[PDB]
Amino acid sequence: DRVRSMTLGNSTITTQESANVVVGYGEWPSYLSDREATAEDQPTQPDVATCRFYTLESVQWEKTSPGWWWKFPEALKNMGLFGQNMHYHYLGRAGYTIHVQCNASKFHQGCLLVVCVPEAEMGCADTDTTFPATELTTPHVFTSDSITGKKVQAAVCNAGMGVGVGNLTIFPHQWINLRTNNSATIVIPYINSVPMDNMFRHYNFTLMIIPFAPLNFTDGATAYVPITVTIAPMYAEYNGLRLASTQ
Amino acid sequence: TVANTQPSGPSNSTEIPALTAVETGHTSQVDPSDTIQTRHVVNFHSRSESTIENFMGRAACVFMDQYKINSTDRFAVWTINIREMAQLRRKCEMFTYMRFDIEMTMVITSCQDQDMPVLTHQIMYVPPGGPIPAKVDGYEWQTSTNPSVFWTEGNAPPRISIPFISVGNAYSSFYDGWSHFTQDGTYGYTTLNAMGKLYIRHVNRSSPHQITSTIRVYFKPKHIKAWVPRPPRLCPYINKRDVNFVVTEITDSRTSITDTP
Amino acid sequence: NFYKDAASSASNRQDIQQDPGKFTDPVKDLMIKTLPAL
Amino acid sequence: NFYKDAASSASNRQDIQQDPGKFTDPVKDLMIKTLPAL
Amino acid sequence: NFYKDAASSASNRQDIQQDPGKFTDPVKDLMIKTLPAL
Amino acid sequence: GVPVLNTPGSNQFLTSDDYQSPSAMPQFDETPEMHIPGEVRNLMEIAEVDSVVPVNNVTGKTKSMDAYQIPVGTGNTDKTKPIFSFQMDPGYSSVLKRTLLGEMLNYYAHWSGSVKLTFLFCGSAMATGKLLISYSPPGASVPTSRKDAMLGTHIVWDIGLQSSCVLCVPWISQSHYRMVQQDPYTSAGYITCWYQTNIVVPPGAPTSCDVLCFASACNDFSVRLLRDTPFMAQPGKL
Amino acid sequence: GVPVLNTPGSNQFLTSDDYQSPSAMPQFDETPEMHIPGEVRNLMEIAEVDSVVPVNNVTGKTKSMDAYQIPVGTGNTDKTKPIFSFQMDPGYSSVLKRTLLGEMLNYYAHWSGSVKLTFLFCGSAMATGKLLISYSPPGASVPTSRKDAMLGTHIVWDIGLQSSCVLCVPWISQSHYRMVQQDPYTSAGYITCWYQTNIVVPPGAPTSCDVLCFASACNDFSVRLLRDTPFMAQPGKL
Amino acid sequence: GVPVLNTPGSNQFLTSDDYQSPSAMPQFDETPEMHIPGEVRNLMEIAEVDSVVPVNNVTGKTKSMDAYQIPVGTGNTDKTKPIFSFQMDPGYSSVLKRTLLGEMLNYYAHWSGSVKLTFLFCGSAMATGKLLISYSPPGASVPTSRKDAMLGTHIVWDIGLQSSCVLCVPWISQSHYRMVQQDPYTSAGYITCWYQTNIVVPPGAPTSCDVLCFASACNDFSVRLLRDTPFMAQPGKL
Ligand SMILES: CCCCCCCCCCCCCCCC(=O)O
Ligand SMILES: Nc1nc2[nH]cnc2c(=O)[nH]1
Repeated sequence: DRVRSMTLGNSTITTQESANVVVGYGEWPSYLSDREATAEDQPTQPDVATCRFYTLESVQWEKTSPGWWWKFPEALKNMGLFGQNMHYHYLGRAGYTIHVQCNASKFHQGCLLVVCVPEAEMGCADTDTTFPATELTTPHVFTSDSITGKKVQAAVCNAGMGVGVGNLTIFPHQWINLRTNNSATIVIPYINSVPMDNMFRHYNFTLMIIPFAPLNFTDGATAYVPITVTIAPMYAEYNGLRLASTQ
Repeated sequence: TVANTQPSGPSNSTEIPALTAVETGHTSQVDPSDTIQTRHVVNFHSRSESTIENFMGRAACVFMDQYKINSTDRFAVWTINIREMAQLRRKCEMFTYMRFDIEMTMVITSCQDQDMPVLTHQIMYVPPGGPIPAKVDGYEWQTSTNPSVFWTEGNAPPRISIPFISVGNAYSSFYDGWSHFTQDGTYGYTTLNAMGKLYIRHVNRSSPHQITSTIRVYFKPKHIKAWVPRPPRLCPYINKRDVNFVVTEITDSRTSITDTP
Repeated sequence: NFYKDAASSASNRQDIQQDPGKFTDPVKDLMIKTLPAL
Repeated sequence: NFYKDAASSASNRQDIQQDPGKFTDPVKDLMIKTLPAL
Repeated sequence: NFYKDAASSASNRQDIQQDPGKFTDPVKDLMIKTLPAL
Repeated sequence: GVPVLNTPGSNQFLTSDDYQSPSAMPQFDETPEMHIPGEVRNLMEIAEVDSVVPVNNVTGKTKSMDAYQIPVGTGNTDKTKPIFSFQMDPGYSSVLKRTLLGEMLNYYAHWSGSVKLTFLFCGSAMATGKLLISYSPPGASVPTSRKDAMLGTHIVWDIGLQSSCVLCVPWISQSHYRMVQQDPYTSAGYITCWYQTNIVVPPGAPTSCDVLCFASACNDFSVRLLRDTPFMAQPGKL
Repeated sequence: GVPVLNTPGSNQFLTSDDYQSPSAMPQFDETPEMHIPGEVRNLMEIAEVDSVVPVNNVTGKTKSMDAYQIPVGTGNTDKTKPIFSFQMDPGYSSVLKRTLLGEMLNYYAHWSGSVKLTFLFCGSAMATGKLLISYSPPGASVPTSRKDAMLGTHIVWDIGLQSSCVLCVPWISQSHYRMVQQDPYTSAGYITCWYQTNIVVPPGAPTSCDVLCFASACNDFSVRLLRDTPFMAQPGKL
Repeated sequence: GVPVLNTPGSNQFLTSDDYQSPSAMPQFDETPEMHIPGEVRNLMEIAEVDSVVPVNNVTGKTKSMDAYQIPVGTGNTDKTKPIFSFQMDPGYSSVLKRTLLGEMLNYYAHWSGSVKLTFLFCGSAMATGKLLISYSPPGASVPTSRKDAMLGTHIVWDIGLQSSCVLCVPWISQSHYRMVQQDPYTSAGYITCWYQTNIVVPPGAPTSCDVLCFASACNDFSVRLLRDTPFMAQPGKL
């Protein structure tokens, strides 16, 4: 039960050392029902053009790297037809199979926390101002210090949202322990207070990858150990066609 | 009630309850009946007081402001939010989405800075977009369709029930998103907080001496449904319109890893 | 119930429900306590 | 009902009735949505 | 009973019970009033 | 007698309460009920009735009749320019805040449902044309060309014997209700009109016509949170 | 009318009461209920979820990531010294007062049930070892040797493919509940860790590894007396 | 709502009332009930238990052990003199106001039923005797001779193997209850002891023995009107 495969919309994912997929809060994503819907317009359901695996830019994991975060759905804009249906539609749902994968040898050690946090409302570096939208969204890095300026407070102990970073285990999450597994798959149903929401101005969840045990290896092992994020929306549907937004 | 402890004996077998893998995102479901030898004990302990209705169902102070009798300091205005005070904020910033309807209780205590006759207070609530009064003889105060409470001192505190008045299927404690569609303007939960201002004044026309009343609003959530739990707040509450923070130590320190009192 | 409105009612403190399975073990493949994890 | 008088009673807020046909289409000759107006 | 909580109730003054046998004669071997003690 | 306990909220006056009160005039014989034509039992009966929309409310035309009529002409210039354009939210929009839809909507804080815009063409019987009336949900800017506007929920309206057309704004919203006041979180889209072809008129007919606009609610329309209207603005004693 | 008698407690405001109150907004149409994933109905659902325990919270490592990781090495020195040691009571203990178990426990005055400590080994796949994690109830001092610590409820944890182990602290108490605050009458025991054998590592693997600790509640865990948390400590107006 | 009428006694605080009051801690999970040995459900269970009576409470023997023991000797002098004599009313009598019968009786104003006095002889096994313990109801003076005392309800107690005797004071009263405080209308009789024959002791045994007295209630004993005890007499802040 360590080997697993995920095939979505002409893109399959192979893993051979992995924990089983974690279904966020025990709910598998699905299309919006007729009783819980709010928009009387026929939604667009391109199941194979958008609901497929998209591979983000990989990041180098070093001995002193604090962590990273992505903000979805927005991070998936201008990527395939999933980003084109954002610009032309006003509403959207998805279910985001998140496949974070980081391989190593049996002579490397380290432990990542791959956690999906719904509504990770970040905090500004200077407590009396507001920071631009380019700060939130090459994933932004945490820092093992305290930054100052018109930035998101990207310290690691307070994970950006101002909590204990060890208490991020309450969210749907996995661990990549390099002796056990080299990938972590999290399935996230559509979590929001509203049945459909705009995908640009609203970040439904953020993906935080935080090494609790840092990477360590002796001389001779490969120093370049990259972390690759492969996110695939599921059961994505759109509503409210209009002219394309320039963003 | 909570689960009883089943009796176990000495075991020597190829089954391993203690051996787990945390990296599966899985919390082990083991009991003390799996690790050691236990006796049969009947647990009559219940989890009745840890429920969300009992936890959140206590009236917490959410607003204090003064308004004087005999200008704009003659009446109070609140523009309703939970974020005014820290203790109820940390309970509500513990769940991402939560759906409840609240009753509010006012504690109005007038204090002299010549004898006050009797003080009658008006707590007028304007839903968002309504006409705001800029004076005590505003004309707004007549409440044709605004809810309003008239209270004279020396009586029970004014308690009225409020429904779930949110536009969305739940109140959102956190909103990781922007106000405008171009990702601009106001960031955070402030955008979602569209609940009307709360206006409090003395319906007494004047007074022979300066009387300063203070109001204390106590929300108590009831019929509570909460979704997506999140960790409690660690660092303090610098602002009211944003979750901004100074970085703080995660836990109190020790001198050594072995050191213990 | 002395009022028609449902928000104008007593708090339903009596009911006690819980589903800790959606937080402690949200995994797809069932994991037995007895068996090894992998 | 604690009083004999009918004006000394609670407001009958519960009932919900409506007949928008006497304002939106008060016409004599019935007009079908499908058909042309004339 | 106008409250759900059991501590928020009237004092149960009405009930009258007593077992003075556990204080006046706690002895193991039964002692008859008629018979000598030893 | 029976032991009672005074809870909070005693001896208060909540204005929106439902209590019984002693009658000042006991055993009063009311006037017998009579059937008066046109009983309204719900305010959404009288918000679903059409009402002319002052679309041309430019500076200098509001206190007149020219506010209601939309100038539509026959020419070669400015056929790639909108005929009109305004906010779709009937509470704060400076065009349809005063309609019967907007007058009954400003007593409320939340509103849901579809609104529909009816366009009466008030030209001659010989003048024919085609118009594109489009609705585009928010998220992007106002459509600046007819190409960008025909991507929203539009209708191409041929002008003939019927001479009237209904654009039903289909309630594409994220939430179940929207704020009547103007806030970014729940803002309605844009209603623009364009020339599909042109207005074509015979030699002797007047070449400058005008479209008259209407707006009402659909059958799924509802208002949700009572508040006071901001329009009246009493200054003092009458 | 009916003769009534006003008892004590009338016209008071008890904050934790259960009374009916008149609705300010009668006949309000609430937003229809929708299914949001992950409904929590009890706070002991979210205290039974694991959370990383800052065991290495020495002076200078708390405001960092090194607070969570427990240094475990391969050497000849200090193999008769504990790896860690801390109080078992999750309310006042300077190690696990901040965990999810300790955050939800500090809103309460009394607590009952078994807690369990899960230890994730974050070394290499070739490095193997054995560890003794022991719990000793109060009454004696802290165990100072592994001989004194293997008399309590311990576990010898072989480190291999599973790479994780659960020490269930079995709730050996005199009373049914314990105080969350620190008092002598109801004080929990001690959780010490020892080297059963050693950590053995191949020539090319890194010789300094670390154990990562977890803590959560069992299914028989309950909290009993609501109080305010001491952590927030508001100084003034925000 | 329903018309009510506030009677006298509203908004008062009577200390001995039976009203329901709102719970400060709703849905509180109490500690499970456990069986503790020796549950007392009535204070007349613990007034019917014997208790040693300080009959010899003369000046200089009260703050000692000699208050409890009654000196009984073997001689030729003073065999027509009482051994002891005291009031039978267990509330104000300076002998049995402090017994367990008198401690639980001083919380009450009225009392009814029979009390019984048990006399344990604490001499040697070879010393034998006979004693006359008599009760005489009021109306006359204290019996000054054994002739006048054997007219009341007496008992001639032979001292042997049993070594204990019970004088049941038979509740000869005019009314159903008596005052615990000392008033002439309801005053109990007198309990005197006399030598029936003598105490006879062998040559080598100690010639001065002593009788130890007890007092408890019977099964028909009851107390009737709650009041405060006068013994505690707090002076000020503790
Ligand atoms: C005199 C009339 C008083 C009426 C007062 C109405 C109060 C509005 C409802 C309270 C708002 C609750 C918002 C909670 C949002 C969150 O949980 O973050
Ligand atoms: N493939 C798949 N479909 C589902 N539909 C509901 N649950 C599931 C699931 O767990 N897996």
